[PDB]
Amino acid sequence: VLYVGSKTKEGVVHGVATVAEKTKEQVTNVGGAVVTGVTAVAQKTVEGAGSIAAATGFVKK
Amino acid sequence: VLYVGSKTKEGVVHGVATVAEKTKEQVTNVGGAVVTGVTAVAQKTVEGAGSIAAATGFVKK
Amino acid sequence: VLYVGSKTKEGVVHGVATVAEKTKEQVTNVGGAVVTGVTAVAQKTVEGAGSIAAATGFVKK
Amino acid sequence: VLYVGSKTKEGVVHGVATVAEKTKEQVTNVGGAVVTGVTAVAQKTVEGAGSIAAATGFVKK
Amino acid sequence: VLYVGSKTKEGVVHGVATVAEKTKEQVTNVGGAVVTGVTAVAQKTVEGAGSIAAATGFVKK
Amino acid sequence: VLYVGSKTKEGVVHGVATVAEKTKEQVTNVGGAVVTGVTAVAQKTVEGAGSIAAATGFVKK
Repeated sequence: VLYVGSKTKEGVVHGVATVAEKTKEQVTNVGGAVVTGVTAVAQKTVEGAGSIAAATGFVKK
Repeated sequence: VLYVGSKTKEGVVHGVATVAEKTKEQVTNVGGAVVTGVTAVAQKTVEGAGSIAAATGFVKK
Repeated sequence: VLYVGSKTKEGVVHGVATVAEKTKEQVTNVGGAVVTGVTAVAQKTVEGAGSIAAATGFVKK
Repeated sequence: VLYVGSKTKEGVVHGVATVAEKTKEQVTNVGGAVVTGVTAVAQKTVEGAGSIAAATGFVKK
Repeated sequence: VLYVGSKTKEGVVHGVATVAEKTKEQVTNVGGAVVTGVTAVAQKTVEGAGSIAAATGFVKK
Repeated sequence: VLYVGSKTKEGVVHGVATVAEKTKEQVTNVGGAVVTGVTAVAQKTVEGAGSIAAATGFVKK
């Protein structure tokens, strides 16, 4: 069981950002969900057998 | 079981961003769902046998 | 079971962005759903046998 | 079971954007559904045997 | 079972965009459905045996 | 079972866009359905044996 309630005058929200200037070889990486707001809720569940996930940047051989 | 309620005068929201200037070889990577708003809710469930996910940037052999 | 309710005077929302100037070799990558709004809700469920997902940027041999 | 309700005077929304200037070799990639609005709802279910999905940018041999 | 209800005086919405100037070799890619409006709803289901989906940008041999 | 209902005075909506100026070799790609309006609803189901779907940009052999 989960309950959320709110009352608000003003909200300003910035979730994720990146800046790169003049650089070489740069990575921004986030391995899960991104959830953003004046009210925000997130949930995840994992079960099963051998269930698998991944994320990756640059590769050079 | 989940309940949400909210009341607001004003809201401003910016979810995900990236700036790259003059650079070489740049990656922004996000491995799950993106959810953005004045009110936001997200849910995920995983089960089963051998169930598999992935994401990747540049590759060079 | 899920319930959402809201009341608002004003809302302004920007979900996902990318800016690249004068650069070489750039990637923006997102491995799931994108959901955006003044009210926003997202759900996913995964089961089965051998069920598989993927995403990828540039590749060079 | 899902219930949503909302009341709003004014709303402004931008889902996904991309800008590239004077650049070489740029990729914007999203591996799932894109949903945008003043009110937004999204749902997905995956089952079966060997069910598969994918997405890809530039490829060079 | 899904229920949605909403009331609004004024609404403005922009779904997906891409801008490219003087650039060379650019790709905007989305692997699923695109849904946009003042009220937006989406649903997807996948089952069966060996069922497959895909998407791709430029390819060069 | 799905239910949607709404009342609105004014609404403005733009679904998908692209701008390319002085550029060379550019691709915009969407692997699913496109739905746009003041109210928007979408549904898809996939089953069977060996069922296949696809989409692709420029190819050079």
